[PDB]
Amino acid sequence: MEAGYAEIAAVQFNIAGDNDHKRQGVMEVTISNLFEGTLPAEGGIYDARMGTTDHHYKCITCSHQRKQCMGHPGILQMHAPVLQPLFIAEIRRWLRVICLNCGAPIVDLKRYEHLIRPKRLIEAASSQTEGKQCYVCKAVHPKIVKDSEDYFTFWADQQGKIDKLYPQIIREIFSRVTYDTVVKLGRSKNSHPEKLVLKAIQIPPISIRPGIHDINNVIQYLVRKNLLIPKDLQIVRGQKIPLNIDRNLQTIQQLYYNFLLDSV
Amino acid sequence: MIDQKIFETTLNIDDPTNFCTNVEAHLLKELENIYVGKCFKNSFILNITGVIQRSPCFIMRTNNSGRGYMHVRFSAVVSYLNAFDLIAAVKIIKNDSNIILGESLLTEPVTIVIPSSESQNNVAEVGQIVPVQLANSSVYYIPGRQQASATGSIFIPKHTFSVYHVQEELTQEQALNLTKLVNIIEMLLESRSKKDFKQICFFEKLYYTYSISSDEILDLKIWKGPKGKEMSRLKPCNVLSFLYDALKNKNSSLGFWARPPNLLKSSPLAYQQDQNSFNATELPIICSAEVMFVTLLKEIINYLQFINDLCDTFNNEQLIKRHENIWMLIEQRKIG
Amino acid sequence: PIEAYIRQLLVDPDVVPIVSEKKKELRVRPSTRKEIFLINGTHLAVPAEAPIEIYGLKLRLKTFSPQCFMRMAEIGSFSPETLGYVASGANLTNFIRVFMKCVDQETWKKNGEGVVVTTKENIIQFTHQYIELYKFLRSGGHSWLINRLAEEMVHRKLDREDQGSH
Repeated sequence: MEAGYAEIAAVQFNIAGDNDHKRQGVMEVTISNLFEGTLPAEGGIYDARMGTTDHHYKCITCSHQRKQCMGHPGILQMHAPVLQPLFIAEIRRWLRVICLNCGAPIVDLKRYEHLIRPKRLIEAASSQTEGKQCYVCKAVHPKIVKDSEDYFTFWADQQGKIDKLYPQIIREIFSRVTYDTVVKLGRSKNSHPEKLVLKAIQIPPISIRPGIHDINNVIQYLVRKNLLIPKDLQIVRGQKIPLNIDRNLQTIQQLYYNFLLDSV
Repeated sequence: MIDQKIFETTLNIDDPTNFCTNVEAHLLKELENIYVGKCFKNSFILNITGVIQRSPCFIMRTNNSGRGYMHVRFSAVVSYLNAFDLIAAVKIIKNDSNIILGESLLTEPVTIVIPSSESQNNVAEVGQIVPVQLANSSVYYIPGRQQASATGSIFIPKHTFSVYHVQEELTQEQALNLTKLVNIIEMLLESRSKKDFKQICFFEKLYYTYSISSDEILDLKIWKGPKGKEMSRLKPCNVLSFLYDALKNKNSSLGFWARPPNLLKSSPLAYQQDQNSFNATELPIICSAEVMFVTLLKEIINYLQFINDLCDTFNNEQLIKRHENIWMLIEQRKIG
Repeated sequence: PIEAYIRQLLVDPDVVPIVSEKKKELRVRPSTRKEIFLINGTHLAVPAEAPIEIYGLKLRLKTFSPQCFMRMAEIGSFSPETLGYVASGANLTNFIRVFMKCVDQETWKKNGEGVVVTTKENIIQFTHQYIELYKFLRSGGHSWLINRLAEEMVHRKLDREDQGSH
């Protein structure tokens, strides 16, 4: 078998969800160790299945040397859902538009059927939606407020009662949105809000982080602190989780934000 | 099942000047070198039949090597294996605690993994040829491999069946499509007729769901084999003759169709009734005439091929005496 | 085994959405987020686990174009189970509409056309027909058929674009 000659004609940009990272990943990161002697530890963040940067060992995935290996992404299973740092603003635009109890849109879709698609959701979220009652579940829409102490925390203000929208709660809210609402709000079927919350992140290929850089320290910290969160953790809107777990969730989400959007 | 297919590919040419001399011959040779005998695009390429159309030999633009490339669309004879397919010859390669490995000795290269949990397995010693049946799963055609990945067990004949309730008539175009399967069955029958009748009778008696009482051969002038049990007072109908008459619009395909185990699965007989008189243990499947006919024709094809390849593989009594351990195991699992 | 288990297996594809009721019967939970309907026809999604009482089943009959089947045969690597599904949706074959038609009545009407079943036993019949339909699509038959027609229609298109023209 031979690979024929080809050229790239077009490039498509999309949002990568859990499924993309799970099917495009060549291994799953499970331990915080780094080496077993001189070879990379199997299951760590330097696993040779992700690529190779040393003459001592070749790539396990493509059997190439470090010169001909372009690296391969890995998977890290987050014990708690994490928001996408690049699209946090987009998350806001979705929290103010759809109901937080049944997923039905709180704004009238027909009011925006004449605008162009790129600004449909922006103009829908620009309107005042706090206090609007859903026409299906009869639930008053709270006020979605961005916490000023960080870049990724959201709160729901229901007539003075304040709740914290943890990423699991946000994911449950977003998974209740139908594709009809996504299409009618100018977005595509590849930009469903359920992809904005990640429970499985992508460890970049070693070719992106050679020197088995300082970005590898961030990944190692993020891997070690992920194991501190209980796997069976469950968050439900209104629950008062302990400060021990709440503190750990903040660092894990902040670590991932700094892994992608530090000093940007 | 050996069939035709059409593929698209792009081939790199290191010496365009030499290639352009005899383009069709060089293209056929390179295609045969690259794709013959390997899995590609969910199929295993057996032969390259020809090239339907190609593109001009362009010159690579992203490098200064001066090489060329050509897009070729070619028709190839390939093979695709399905679930419940009957393979009459696999060679037991590895027999360990975890799994069992076999390789087909027929014209369909496939490696078969076998779970040791099933009692019909773990008996096939290394070096024995055991006819197996692929399990209810897809066959994996990994690109670049010379074999196919499949799972299955030694073919123990089943005791149940399915009843098809047909509420749709057979259209002329569907009958014309099914005449190809009819021709395949006809060619299989004429190939079988050249084989030893004693081996045919032995293997049909061996793989009967029931047990043949005594030597009594049933004949239809197109299929010859041993005769087994009946179904009360119900009479079977020839499927090939029914299809031929349906081509002339002379029969009705409505009603309940069944192939209970009392019929020889390698015979073209089937049961058609106006009422669900079959003592089946499941809800009859509502389907059109074409669906039922496709299923029955492919089952007949499968069993005819199974018997033919079984007779081809075991050509002498020495192999039968060597495999008597498997034969007795097959014989034991039979309903009284 | 369990009708709930069978329906949960049937809920997996984007086809056959379900209608929910407050009658408190036939409860089932999907394995992933599922878009469902309610009596009076309101479309709402549910997350990967939500107890939804099952009023009835509505299998949607998708209508494709023959160009989609042409493109998929041009690719050539697709499974027979997908090729036959698209061919039935493109009206090149009618296996989906043949195994279906266990419709009770016009008991539920909306935009998408398909098979609506709202009762106890006919839901069992619907599940049986769906299982048998997919067994046929994955069977040895319909693999000789869909491959034959996909090869021959592409071959005829090539002949009419090259042999019949210039």
